[PDB]
Amino acid sequence: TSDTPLLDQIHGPKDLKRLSREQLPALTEELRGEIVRVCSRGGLHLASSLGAVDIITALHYVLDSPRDRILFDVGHQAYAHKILTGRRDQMADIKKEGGISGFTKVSESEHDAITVGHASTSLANALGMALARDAQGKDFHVAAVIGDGSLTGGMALAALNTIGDMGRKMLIVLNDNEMPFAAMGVRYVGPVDGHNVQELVWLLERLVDLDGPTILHIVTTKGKAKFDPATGEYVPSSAYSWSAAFGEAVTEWAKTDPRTFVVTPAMREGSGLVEFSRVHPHRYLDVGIAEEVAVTTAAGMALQGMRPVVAIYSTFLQRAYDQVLHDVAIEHLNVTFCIDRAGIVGADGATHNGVFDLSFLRSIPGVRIGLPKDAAELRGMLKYAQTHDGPFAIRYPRGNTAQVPAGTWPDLKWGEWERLKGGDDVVILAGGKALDYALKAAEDLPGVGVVNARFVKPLDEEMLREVGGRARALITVEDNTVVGGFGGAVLEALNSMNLHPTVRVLGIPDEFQEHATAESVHARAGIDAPAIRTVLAELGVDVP
Amino acid sequence: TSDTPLLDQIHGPKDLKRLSREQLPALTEELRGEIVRVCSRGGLHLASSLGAVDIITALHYVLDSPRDRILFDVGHQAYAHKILTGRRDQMADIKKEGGISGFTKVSESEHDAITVGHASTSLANALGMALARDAQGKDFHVAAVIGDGSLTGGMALAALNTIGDMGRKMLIVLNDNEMPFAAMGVRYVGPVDGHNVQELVWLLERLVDLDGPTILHIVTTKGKAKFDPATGEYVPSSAYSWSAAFGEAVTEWAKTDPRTFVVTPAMREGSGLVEFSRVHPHRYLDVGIAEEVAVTTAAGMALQGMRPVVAIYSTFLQRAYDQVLHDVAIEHLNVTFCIDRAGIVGADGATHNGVFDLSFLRSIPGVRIGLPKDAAELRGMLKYAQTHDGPFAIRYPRGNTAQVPAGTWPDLKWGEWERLKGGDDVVILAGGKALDYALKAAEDLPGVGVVNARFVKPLDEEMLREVGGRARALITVEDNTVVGGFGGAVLEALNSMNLHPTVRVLGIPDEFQEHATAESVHARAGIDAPAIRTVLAELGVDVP
Ligand SMILES: CC(=O)c1sc(CCOP(=O)(O)OP(=O)(O)O)c(C)[n+]1Cc1cnc(C)nc1N
Ligand SMILES: CC(=O)c1sc(CCOP(=O)(O)OP(=O)(O)O)c(C)[n+]1Cc1cnc(C)nc1N
Ligand SMILES: [Mg+2]
Ligand SMILES: [Mg+2]
Ligand code: NA
Ligand code: NA
Repeated sequence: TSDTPLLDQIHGPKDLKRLSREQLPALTEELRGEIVRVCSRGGLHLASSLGAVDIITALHYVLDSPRDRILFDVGHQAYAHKILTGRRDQMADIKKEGGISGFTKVSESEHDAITVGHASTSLANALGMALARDAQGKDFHVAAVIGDGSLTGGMALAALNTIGDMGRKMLIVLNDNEMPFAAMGVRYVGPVDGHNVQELVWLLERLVDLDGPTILHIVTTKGKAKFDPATGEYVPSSAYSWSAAFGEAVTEWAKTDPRTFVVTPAMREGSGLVEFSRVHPHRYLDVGIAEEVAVTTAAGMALQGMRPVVAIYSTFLQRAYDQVLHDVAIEHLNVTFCIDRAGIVGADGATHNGVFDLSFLRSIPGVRIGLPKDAAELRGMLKYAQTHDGPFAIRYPRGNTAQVPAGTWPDLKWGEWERLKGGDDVVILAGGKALDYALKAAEDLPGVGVVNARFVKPLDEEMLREVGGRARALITVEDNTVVGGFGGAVLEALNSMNLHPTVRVLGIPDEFQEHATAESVHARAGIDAPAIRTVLAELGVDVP
Repeated sequence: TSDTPLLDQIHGPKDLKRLSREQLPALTEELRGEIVRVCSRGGLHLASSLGAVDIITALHYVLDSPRDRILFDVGHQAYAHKILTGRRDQMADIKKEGGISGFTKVSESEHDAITVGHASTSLANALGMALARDAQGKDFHVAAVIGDGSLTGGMALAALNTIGDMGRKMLIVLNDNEMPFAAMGVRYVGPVDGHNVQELVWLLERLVDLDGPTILHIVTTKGKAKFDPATGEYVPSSAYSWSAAFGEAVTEWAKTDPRTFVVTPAMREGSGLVEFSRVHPHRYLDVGIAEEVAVTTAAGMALQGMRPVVAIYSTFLQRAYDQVLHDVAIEHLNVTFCIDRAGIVGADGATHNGVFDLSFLRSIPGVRIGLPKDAAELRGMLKYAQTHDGPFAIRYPRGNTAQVPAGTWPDLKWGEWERLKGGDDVVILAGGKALDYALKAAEDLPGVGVVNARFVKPLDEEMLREVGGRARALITVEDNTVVGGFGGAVLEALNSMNLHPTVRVLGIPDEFQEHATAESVHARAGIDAPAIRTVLAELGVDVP
């Protein structure tokens, strides 16, 4: 009577092994149907997880998780893994607050061998587990599932070199859905049909106990209102994403400046560069999932007179920290960073929240940092960055902004804030996403000033000296960690001016933020409009 | 009458081309002699530069620098490059303050195509220059010299993938001195004799104008008081490097704790692990020049119950920022970081000064940060780190400390500072290298307290509340940038306690520090003993 008679009896991998191999194809058909029925919601990596159903079924049929360790790279392809490991009932609330993560998470289950979200980490983790295993006299199996895209990552390729050097027992499954390792010293098997679960089982049985590292190359298939040219995605009629504002802006700019060259690390759609790549094909570069290569290639362009734009998510820019510091900042090169997904991104959780860029970028000499309040101010920053010396970073959140007409290119002096609401008793300093909350919080409140602190590096020391000298209390708000971010920048400046007003630093706490909506995270962090109103009341302002 | 009749007439590459090819072997003999005579000083990469004399001679004989761009990876092997490009007279003062850099530097000469010091950047820079070249209608040559070691770096391997993808004109010389690229899509030539300058010229002439990227694989030879078991180097009889203190410490510790596993990214000697690798061969790992792999492999060990120790220089830890954040900190893993070369390192200049770790580590949740004042306190921190949950970082400078007897393992509570000199009027907060200056500065001065702020994360909030509440002024000193470091941490804590004393944040300015002794840099930065005395006088303390 049920659509999934086999899955209904499978509560874990030890129930899976009770089936016959001839029943595994029928199980893979149930798993694809289950993934579609429950995970056809918005913003779910449906195609990748569907493509990996057969390899995950065969791995759990052959190996003995949780004693055997199965590692997924990125982790977006492991919905069938979660379904087969006692989390079938939780798939309906995946990525929701209080539910299971969209990626594998060590805290979530003994079956999740690594916490992942960033790509290319599985191989180095697997090597560490294999080395620890041999240092403990144990012989459990270590297996890693890495896609063709993740394999291009630098830390995946380097780890391959070391894995072939140590010669320890481990299995690497290359999940290749885009339709050689002799110098590494690694056993190579394949390519084989990545959707033949019975054939996959046969192979894994006869590979998983061999000596030394092995790569099993499998081939799988990817996925077995108003239009937006930037992201190539249809959006609400009223919507206008920051990614789309950037895409339109840089597409316009490049029409008049042939020095502009846009580099992305395999995120053309997310960063909003679909239209750009078609209008300016001689000025668009995709370096794969290698943020390190994106920034240093841009530096090489800047050395030869170009004005490169690195489009990159805040969380991924973390991968290129040293390239920003060493390859860009030391010679003060003309690299512009347009940083999408700044701040809390929400449902993707701790591995993707970009709440650190105002901290690690700020400590790099010469790197200017700006936060636009709307699309016009984004274009002003982009125009300034593309026409002045040295590196500039422009960070904006995931979300929408007001659409601006073409040809809007204001002139702004970099480093100048702007007062948005009069008032000198309590003054709130906030830029970007935090500024939305601040204006909302102090909307009616007289004497509560609001300043668009749209530049984090440098600060507007003139306005901060004037405001800090006469304000009773200051409130800094940032979609960033409170440690070493915009709040710390204000305190460093005030102290060096020997100004000592009361200051309340509002931001993300020194704690990783689990998956949940950004509105929920900002409410619990204390930066949304009601929480700012609470701080205003603790400071003695009459709040309703 | 002169030892170098040929070199005496060579003031630049256009004079080199006037020679006959039969004179090039004699020139390479002059260049080796010149490098030995002038660069046989202390701490110079003599062997690497000697090994690359023939390839550098042939490249400059064939190419037309500065219009042609020759890129060196790391840059330690390019002494003959500097000699052939008008800097022969400056080799006597190389790495000295006011002299030329030990590596290539764009600011130094039009012949230095990239500023380097960290490894594996040449390939991505070369790709950017080649892309910029083609985007400008120009046809100059782009050539990169990368060693076998640098080629194992992740960003070198990933860049190789993209270089083979773009198919642009460029030459990569693999300088292989440690005695395959079909999937990349790159032309492969070699291996050839890397010391046959005439044969090298012949090849470069017939390769440098071909289409697409080419790899020229050459084979070269590496280098054509009391003993210290840690670094394997003889040192002054009274000396005792921090690297040697760490090596002895972890060698002792691992004898009693089999969970301890030491990972280094190809810096066994510098980190002081020569003896360790011989006493504990089943607990020592070398991952090549891949800091990214070192940290994530350690995370994989920590997931399997081990207590890994990542030994790594502060400047190189910058390469593993995201791996510390994403792979270690998110699940609060038991990874201990022993961070050598913390602070200003001196003669190696801007590419090596480790003055950022107290800033980028501090913004990562759960990462504890300690600064030992001597070897006993280092062992106390190492013992604490290896027996408590979560990640810990321990940073120490290049330099010497007092030698401690074996079996010294004090118990310290992590997060507790210690008052070293009484006094409550002005209190100086300083740890590690900065604490040496502070104790020196306030040695005789009564009422000037000195606190060993040996923990940056967390701060000793109890002592800081007491001291900040009653002190007239505070002075924070750190061998770190003043932006977001220990000074900012103190200000963030004081502000959240609503304590507003006068504070002077002393540290490295928000500017890269050129090559010079650490004593000179600290004097100009304002953290040495006389500069602290100057700050004490500006605060009203009677100073001699
Ligand atoms: C989920 C996410 O954020 C993904 S999934 C993905 C492509 C992976 O390709 P692969 O072949 O490995 O798998 P496939 O798409 O299923 O075929 C990227 C670039 N990203 C973004 C990204 C960017 N950069 C880094 C360091 N990590 C991630 N996860
Ligand atoms: C100079 C310096 O700091 C060197 S030279 C070197 C070995 C390079 O091997 P290669 O084969 O490329 O050249 P060779 O030794 O001459 O044979 C290392 C690891 N380091 C330290 C180091 C560590 N990590 C990084 C990112 N960069 C550097 N420069
Ligand atoms: Mg793929
Ligand atoms: Mg070498
Ligand atoms: Na610029
Ligand atoms: Na620990």
